[PDB]
Amino acid sequence: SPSFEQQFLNDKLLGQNTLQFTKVSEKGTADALFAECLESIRHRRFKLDPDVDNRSSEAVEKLTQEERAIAEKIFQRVDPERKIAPRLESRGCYIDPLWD
Amino acid sequence: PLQALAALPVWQQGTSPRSLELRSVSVRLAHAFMPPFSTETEELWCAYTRRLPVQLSVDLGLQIARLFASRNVVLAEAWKGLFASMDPLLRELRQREERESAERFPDVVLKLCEAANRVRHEWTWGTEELMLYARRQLPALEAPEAARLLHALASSPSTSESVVARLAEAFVFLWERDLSGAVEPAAGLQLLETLARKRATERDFIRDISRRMHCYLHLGLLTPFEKTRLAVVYRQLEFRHFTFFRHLAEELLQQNAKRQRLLALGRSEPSADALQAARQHQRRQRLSRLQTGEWRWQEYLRPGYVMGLGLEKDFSPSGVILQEEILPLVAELRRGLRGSLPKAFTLGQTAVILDSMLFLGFHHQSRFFGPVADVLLQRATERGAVETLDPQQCTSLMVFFAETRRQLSEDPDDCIRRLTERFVDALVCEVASPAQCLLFFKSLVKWSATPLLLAVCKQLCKRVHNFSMKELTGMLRAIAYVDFREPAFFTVFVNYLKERLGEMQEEDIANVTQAFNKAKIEEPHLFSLMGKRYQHLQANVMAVKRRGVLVRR
Amino acid sequence: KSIKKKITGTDNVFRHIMEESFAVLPEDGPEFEEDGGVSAKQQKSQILSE
Amino acid sequence: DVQPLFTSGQAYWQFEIAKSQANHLLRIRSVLRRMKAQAEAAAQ
Amino acid sequence: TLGGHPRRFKLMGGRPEFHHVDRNKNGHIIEPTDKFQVVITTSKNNVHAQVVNKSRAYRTIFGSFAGNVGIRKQAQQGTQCAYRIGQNIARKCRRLGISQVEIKFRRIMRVNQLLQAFTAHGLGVTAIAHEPRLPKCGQNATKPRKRRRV
RNA sequence: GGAAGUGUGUUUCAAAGAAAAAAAA
Repeated sequence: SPSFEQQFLNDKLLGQNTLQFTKVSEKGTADALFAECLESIRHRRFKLDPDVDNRSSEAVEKLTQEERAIAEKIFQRVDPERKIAPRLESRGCYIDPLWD
Repeated sequence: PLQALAALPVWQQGTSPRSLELRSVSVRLAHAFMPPFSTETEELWCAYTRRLPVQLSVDLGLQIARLFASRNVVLAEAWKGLFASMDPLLRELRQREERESAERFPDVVLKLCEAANRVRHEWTWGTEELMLYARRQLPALEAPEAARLLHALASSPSTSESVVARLAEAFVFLWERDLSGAVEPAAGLQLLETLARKRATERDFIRDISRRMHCYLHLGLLTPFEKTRLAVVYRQLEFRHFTFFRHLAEELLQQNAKRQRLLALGRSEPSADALQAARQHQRRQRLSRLQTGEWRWQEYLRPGYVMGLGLEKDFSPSGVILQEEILPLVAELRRGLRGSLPKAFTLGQTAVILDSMLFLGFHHQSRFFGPVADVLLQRATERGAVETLDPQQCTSLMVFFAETRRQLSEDPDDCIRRLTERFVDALVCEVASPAQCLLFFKSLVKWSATPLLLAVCKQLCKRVHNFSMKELTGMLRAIAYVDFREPAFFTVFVNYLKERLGEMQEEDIANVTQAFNKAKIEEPHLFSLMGKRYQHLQANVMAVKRRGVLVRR
Repeated sequence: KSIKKKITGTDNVFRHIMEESFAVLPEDGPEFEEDGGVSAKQQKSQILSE
Repeated sequence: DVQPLFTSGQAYWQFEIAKSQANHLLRIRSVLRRMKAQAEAAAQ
Repeated sequence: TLGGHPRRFKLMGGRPEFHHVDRNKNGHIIEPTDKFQVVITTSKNNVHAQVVNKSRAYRTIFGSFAGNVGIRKQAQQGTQCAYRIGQNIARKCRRLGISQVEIKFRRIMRVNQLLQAFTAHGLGVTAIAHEPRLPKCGQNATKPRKRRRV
């Protein structure tokens, strides 16, 4: 059962950035056992999942160009020495782990 | 001569199974008896092929193609007729397979293209059909079939590099894990060769395959044939691996050291070249039992033979442990490091390996090249060794001498002359490719800077459409710098160059002007056209004095 | 490069350092870590398990 | 329907990026399951 | 009104084109692998254009000016003279076998005409360089000339 | 040293040049 990283993240663009969502635990630990149980249960529930859970909405412009310019200026003022970027690795600092 | 061709059962016109069986037996006996195609045997092959529009079978056509590949039948008419008579069978098979879904056609077409590549003949229709099949059904093929199709397409000389690279990228995306986890040396080597032949950028996959091959080499499960092929493919890739080539140099040095150790004493082992010559003699005897340099040419043209590596069957794994000292050269170990964050080479094989090292530039920035170069000089200057060599191995030796001009302790002028005679015999007998020939000639000119030539010139004059402006102009310069001074031989090519004005690069124009300024020959129109071409080509470069080149293109 | 405009006779100390490094880290080895630097280690410390 | 409130604009930037990625994955999953259903119906 | 330099025309030794130009050891004025640069020196009264082979240590091949093209006195100040000089340079480059050149100059006035003539007559330009060599020491390190009209 | 190239650490020219215009080939 190849995972998403096994399947698609070997491409250049897809493989460039790959965030980590869960801590890696060595085999033989309570965390590993619980992760295995959760993965099995989630796969079985994915099998017994309904259609409504995969509903998607059309993509639209999140911001206007002028609003994007304003946001860029404000982010630059927030960090005037560094470049503005979505530092998804440093994400935990800005968004609490429980609300990721 | 001519008795076998007169007596063979060739006179029977019909579609009968008896006729087909008699044709199959006739071609079997042709394979057994007829000599390789060359200067000496030309009329025989012409007449045989002309006699052989015509009704054939799949097996018969495959046998004909294999025989032509083995015997180097490069005559255009023979292939023209063979494809003209094959078109009906292939079309019928294609329609049959199409209707069934709505031998095998792709397999037959691939085999024909392989034969055409072997004889260096181009089959545009077959190559295009294979390209369409690849673009249409690449995901369908399993890993080995896809690898074979990609290798054939890359070996083809007209397939577009961009398209081949995109197909290789898709293949890697599909089967990077299984191959990189468990791939045999032969499959990995073929993958590396197909990547190199079209310059596909697969850095990570190439590195992983190289790591697995190096694990094989460390374990000692690799033959000299495979090691030389690895060196050649790394040279093609410009893969400047340091530890691998240091390991090869150390292997050569220790082999020579043991050779001398046992030669000093009363008991010594036979030489690898001696064993190869004995095996070649045994194969010649086997052929005679079944029935100038025909007995060597057949051995070189045997199906399992590779130009710079001899015959793949003779060579076997080097040994579990070959270096007593710790070798200069696995996935679990890679994972651990990431987590922790801390049986013998031939003379020609040695020549090819050192040619690869010279191309990669080890001779300058290395400490393990000088001793091996001295060893190669010692083994090459000996009489007899140069005579039994391939055109590509001779080119490698010539390159080695030319590059290590100064480093040579002695002056092997006799060895160089004998090598040149051997290579010229190969060239006039058509076993030498223009790519291997231009390198040899340029290397000889470089070595000399600081009859045989007539035969070379006549071969060049008769075979003009086999190579590109690169080789044409480079050889035109090499002959003039060797010293030819033939107004006719030089003025012949003026019109050919005028016609192929377009395909001339800066290197090409440089070679042409060098040749025609060394030969003291005047051609105002040629020079004017070449000058305009050079101006146009350089129009997309700007440079300033004392500041180098600023913007290119 | 021109012989009258380049630098010759200098030691390839960087190449020697690379060659000696090959000993501690095999040349046929990983080029990066599981966590690629300060940012990756921050992510590792700031991601929860299950 | 109700989304959280953060103290910095970085958080909203990353939240929007995550939302877009999740929606694209949802579209892919829906298309895959529709193809699954079509294949099952054709087989039966 | 010969449209050329009267004295060069009169003393032309049998009229072999490029008879007086020194040639390489190979007997060629131009090698098939040579690049060419046109240096233009413009002024109020005249424009001097020199074609130079860069490969032969930036060696002048031939040149032209108002007198060479057959323009005398006040007529040398107009744009017609500059365009005529450009046309002459382009035509002689075509005759020799020069197609692509690099332009260089110090004063930019009266250079547009030469560039336009080159483009019209097919003398391609691969690059342009303005080398004014401005003073980097002062303004009156050497007292310049007196201003006209007091 | 000038100008370039890429089987290389390669080649070529070389210690001032320039003596109508416009064409043919």
